[PDB]
Amino acid sequence: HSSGLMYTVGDYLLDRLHELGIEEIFGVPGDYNLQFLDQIISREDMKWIGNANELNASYMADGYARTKKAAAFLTTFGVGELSAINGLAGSYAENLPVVEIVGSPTSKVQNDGKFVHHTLADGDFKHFMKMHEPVTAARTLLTAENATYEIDRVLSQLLKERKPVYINLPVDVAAAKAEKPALSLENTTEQVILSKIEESLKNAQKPVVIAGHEVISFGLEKTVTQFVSETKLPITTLNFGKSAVDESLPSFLGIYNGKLSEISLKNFVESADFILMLGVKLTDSSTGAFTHHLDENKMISLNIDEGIIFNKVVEDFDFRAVVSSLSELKGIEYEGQYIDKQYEEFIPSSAPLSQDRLWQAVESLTQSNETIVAEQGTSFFGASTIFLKSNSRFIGQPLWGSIGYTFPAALGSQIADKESRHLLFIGDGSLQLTVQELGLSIREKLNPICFIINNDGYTVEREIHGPTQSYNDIPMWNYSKLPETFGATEDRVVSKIVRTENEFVSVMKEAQADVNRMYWIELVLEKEDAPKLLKKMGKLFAEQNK
Amino acid sequence: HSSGLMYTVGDYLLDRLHELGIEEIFGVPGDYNLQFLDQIISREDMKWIGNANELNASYMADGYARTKKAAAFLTTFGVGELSAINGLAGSYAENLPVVEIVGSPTSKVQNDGKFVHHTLADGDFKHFMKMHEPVTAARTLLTAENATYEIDRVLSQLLKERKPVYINLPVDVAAAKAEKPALSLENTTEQVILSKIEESLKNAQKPVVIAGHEVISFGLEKTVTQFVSETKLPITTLNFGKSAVDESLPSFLGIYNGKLSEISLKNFVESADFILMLGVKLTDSSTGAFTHHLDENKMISLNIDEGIIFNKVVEDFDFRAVVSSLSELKGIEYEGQYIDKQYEEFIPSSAPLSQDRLWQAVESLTQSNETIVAEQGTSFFGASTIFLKSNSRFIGQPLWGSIGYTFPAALGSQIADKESRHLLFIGDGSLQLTVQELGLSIREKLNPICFIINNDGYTVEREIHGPTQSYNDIPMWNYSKLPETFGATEDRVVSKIVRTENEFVSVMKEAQADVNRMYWIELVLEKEDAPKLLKKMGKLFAEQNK
Ligand SMILES: Cc1ncc(C[n+]2csc(CCOP(=O)(O)OP(=O)(O)O)c2C)c(N)n1
Ligand SMILES: Cc1ncc(C[n+]2csc(CCOP(=O)(O)OP(=O)(O)O)c2C)c(N)n1
Ligand SMILES: [Mg+2]
Ligand SMILES: [Mg+2]
Repeated sequence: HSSGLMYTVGDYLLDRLHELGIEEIFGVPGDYNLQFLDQIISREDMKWIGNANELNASYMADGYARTKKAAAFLTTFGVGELSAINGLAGSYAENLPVVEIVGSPTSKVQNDGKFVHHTLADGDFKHFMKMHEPVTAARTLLTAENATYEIDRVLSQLLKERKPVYINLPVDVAAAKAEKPALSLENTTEQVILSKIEESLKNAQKPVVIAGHEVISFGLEKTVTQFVSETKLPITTLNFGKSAVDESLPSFLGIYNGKLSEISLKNFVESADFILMLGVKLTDSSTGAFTHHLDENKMISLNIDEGIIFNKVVEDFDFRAVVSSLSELKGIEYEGQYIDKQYEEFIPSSAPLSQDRLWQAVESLTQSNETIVAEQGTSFFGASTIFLKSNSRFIGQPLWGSIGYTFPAALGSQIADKESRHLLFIGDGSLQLTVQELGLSIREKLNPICFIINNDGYTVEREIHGPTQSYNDIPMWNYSKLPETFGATEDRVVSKIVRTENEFVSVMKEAQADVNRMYWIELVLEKEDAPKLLKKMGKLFAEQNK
Repeated sequence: HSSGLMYTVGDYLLDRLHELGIEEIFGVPGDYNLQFLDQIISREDMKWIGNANELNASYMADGYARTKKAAAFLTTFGVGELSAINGLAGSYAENLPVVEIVGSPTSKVQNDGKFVHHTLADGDFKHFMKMHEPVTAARTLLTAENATYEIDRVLSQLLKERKPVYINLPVDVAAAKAEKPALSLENTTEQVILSKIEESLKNAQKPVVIAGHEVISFGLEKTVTQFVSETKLPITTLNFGKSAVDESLPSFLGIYNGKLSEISLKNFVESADFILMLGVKLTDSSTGAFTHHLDENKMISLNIDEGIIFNKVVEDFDFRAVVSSLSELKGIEYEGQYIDKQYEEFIPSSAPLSQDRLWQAVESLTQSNETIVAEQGTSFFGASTIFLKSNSRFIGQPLWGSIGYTFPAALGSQIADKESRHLLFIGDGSLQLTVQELGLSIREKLNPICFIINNDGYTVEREIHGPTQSYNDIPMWNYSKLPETFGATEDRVVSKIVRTENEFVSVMKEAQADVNRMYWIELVLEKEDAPKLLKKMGKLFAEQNK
């Protein structure tokens, strides 16, 4: 005790999760996990945060992982885990270190092949773990005898790859005896790679660094930011991995998005005589539909799974090790110019809100130490090109792209870092998939600033195909009235409807000033209105499907 | 004259769905399915009914299948299909004929291994179909060259087993040329079975029939009802398959649920000298936690996959064929007694609503031509033992048991049969998983009667374990205000809060009398209050988890 005044498998697991920095566990109870839940409740250093549904729990855990750099959620066998599998798939796709723990029937029930609830009534308790094979780095069915080694095996894999892992925990196994862990869970080619990077950087007249999502996966953002700061090297990111570095840096160019990039940025990146890519993956939504021009012959790329050193593929290295050794490199100093930064100002008028002006306003009015979360749709494509201020972060999901993700994810990330004010931009159509976590936000007294873009349906879809087709319409809810209906009082959530630029600036400033309440702001915009980037990208998506 | 002088694969699929009796398709759009969606919208013989999310779509299609006897829903590759997989799993477990169509990228994009949205950025477009293997009777990734062959193969499997099937439809393949279908979608073992059943019923002094969920799967309820009506044979069902026969039959005994059965029913079933089981599976929730006593030595059981004739296993037979020939059997009339019908007139008072009184009232007030839908929790436990009136049906999901299922499922079933008044009983905890389909119910102008049991959290869980544990609490929404907030007007949805027995009788009668609006009724019950059946199963589950 600070004042100076049987251990089980459940305790072992929770101890290991604590070691990973996890302070909150998400999910949904079921009879197959209640005993383990008791253990979570009893922890002084860990809080149960129950969700309305499992899909939302999985999304929330993903957002938490993006910020905390590890996460866990708990589901029940079959119905819980299968509800959550799309969330876990997104965590696999975008490489987030999420542990799913699945409570399962007792070892005896499983061995007896009983036709119990949440099964296919065939006596087989292994189907659902098999179904997770493509979306997990490691998976285990625990037994009393295997539990400590298996837990350590799968969580060690979480540490190695920062991809999701899966632990099936039978009821009787969680209560089984265990011994406390004795030890914590925590170079030639790597030195050759570093030497070639050093040589290349010092000989380059116009180097450029491109940072991506795998930097975020490993919590290497501050490391890369420090490296770029010290060396003055020009740096860009894709929108997949936005905020992999601090965007306030004088050498940060903007977001490279293939032919849809700002022209000076495009020209700079594509004329660089050496390119260092750190944790980047080139996807349709992050390359202007594969219209990038990045010359492999002038490139060293480093990824979790492999590196390419001027076309020579290598696999025998640790990504984290190499990236963290970059500031061992001395004497690198870029002495050239970057690109002209446009002056950021927003003066509101009484005009109705438009998409392009909205994102100009958000860019101006966003502060340091904030996290911007932006949903697939007009929100992602608008918010993705805003220059973030110092110590600010971004969460977007351009590879997996599962609409609805951002609402629970924003809440999870907000819980992970309560000192970073979260601003959520989510469309009406996307909010409808995951709205029920409003209850959690109220109960947990979270204070994010949430902007709901009511444009009367699926505007991004209208831009790709069928602008006046009925399937792009959705039932219109009274979005501003949701918090009240879900149990919020005025001292917890402030709700607003905003139609004009003046109203937007007033409410945004009001929200930013008032750090002790959540803001729920319904923005009204025209269905035909799309930000410039999406007007272009919509047609490229359409072309990709021809 | 005085002088003497483009049908496509998408069309083919939709024509086949029409053949199955499907008039509505559920789901959620995405760029990979929008062009196929145009084809649905253009159909005169079926309607697109867009959902808020895909999990709910899959639930809705399941409910539709239970009543319509076939169903389909449409998702987008990766994100849509994985969101829906828990619903499809439930359709597999409880054997409902649901077709999931997944719109996927063009074959060129798939063949090139492009890192496109809704993938793991590994160029592999086959992971998600593989993940469906354990929960689908058949599956296909269509090509232009195999499309009609594969559609017919998988839909023929749906007709054979009445289990869910899966069709991945690439954008370019749906638009590919096709020819209209040339053929329509379509022994001694069976004679021996029928002869042995006939013989056994002739020799029995006290036969009992047990009908189960596979009767519902094949749309054989009327067939079984007719057979039982003609022969006067005693019949029971489990709660798994409730309404597999019409419960208004003179020879219908009630629900057999192991040692939790009503005593005279239990005694009758367990002393029967011959047992004929039709489409039954014995599961924990449907056997009083495996406390049934059904002697295989006195039993012929018929299932879709298997028959057991006095311990002798048979496979080579058509379940539907055999059941449909039962009325051809001769000399099998039952001339004995059944069990006594207890009667008490329900007399309401001003007393606050309690669980056992609630279900007493519902039994007294339920009418012919209704479908009762009951969610896992106190609703299922209470509602499952109500005697249904003539031409009335029941939907519950005791094997898969995915809470939230029943709200979209009730709406889907209600769309499937507009002439059966659906009464939904769903708990507060469960409604929170799937509440967003309230928008669809308003748009489609459905008129179900919905009862939301507000008992301030997960009462069934409190009965299993941890009655005062915080994980059994949920954020309390203002449930009665949901329709207004989701855009309903008073000409569409009537919302009420009900606290007393008098209020309940008044509102239920009011609801039943007003066929032209939807009713949204918040029932207030105490968290500690459980129906008498649950006061028993609560413990049995707890024991099962020891
Ligand atoms: C789970 C899931 N279902 C469907 C899609 C396809 N999809 C992408 S964007 C989009 C529309 C989003 O609309 P909204 O949130 O209203 O954004 P807007 O463009 O109108 O601002 C849809 C349906 C998806 N990406 N994920
Ligand atoms: C998808 C899913 N998650 C979790 C469970 C476990 N579970 C079974 S019943 C139940 C509680 C349902 O509570 P409620 O709907 O409020 O019913 P009641 O209070 O009337 O018992 C839970 C969480 C489940 N069956 N399915
Ligand atoms: Mg919208
Ligand atoms: Mg409840």
